[PDB]
Amino acid sequence: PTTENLYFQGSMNIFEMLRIDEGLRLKIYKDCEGYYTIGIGHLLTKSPDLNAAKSELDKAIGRNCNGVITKDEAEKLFNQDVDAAVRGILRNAKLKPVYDSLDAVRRCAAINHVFQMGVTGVAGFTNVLRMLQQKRWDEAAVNLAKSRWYNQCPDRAKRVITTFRTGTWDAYKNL
Ligand SMILES: N#Cc1ccccc1O
Ligand SMILES: N#Cc1ccccc1O
Repeated sequence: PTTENLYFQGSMNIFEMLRIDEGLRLKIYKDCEGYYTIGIGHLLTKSPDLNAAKSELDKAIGRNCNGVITKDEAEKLFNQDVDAAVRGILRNAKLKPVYDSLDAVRRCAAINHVFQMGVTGVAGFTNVLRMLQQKRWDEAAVNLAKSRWYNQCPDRAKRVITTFRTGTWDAYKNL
């Protein structure tokens, strides 16, 4: 690794990670599963009704958006969603001990996983959670790759799985 290469991990954090996996969109769009989304991975509603999604948006931002937000607003909502994922892990009796056992980079993969799936979906992964706690990284990754989360939308999940396997940021290099 070059000097520049050794600096790369200091440039990566949970915000940069999710920003690559989710992208940044200032207008309402349908995600890989057809759910209304905006900003950096913010799921507005699972409803097929666009007007339901616009309603959720105005509630989330606090102004009349008509389907459109600013970069600053996207960032504020993203920061809210990241904190919600972190709080969701820490208060959960099943996820917290697993999270605490993980190194810093895998803790980012855990927050990303919860951001994407929610707490009950992750805490339901009984085998993966045991694998991670036991540092069985290859097995954990093979088992995450069986999930609907990954298989319905592989491009959004693949880097998180690799990060669980390796504990490095290598999947986020060379976009
Ligand atoms: N509670 C708590 C906590 C805070 C930062 C990182 C890991 C934790 O379990
Ligand atoms: N898989 C997994 C996992 C374990 C602990 C906390 C968050 C997670 O996504």
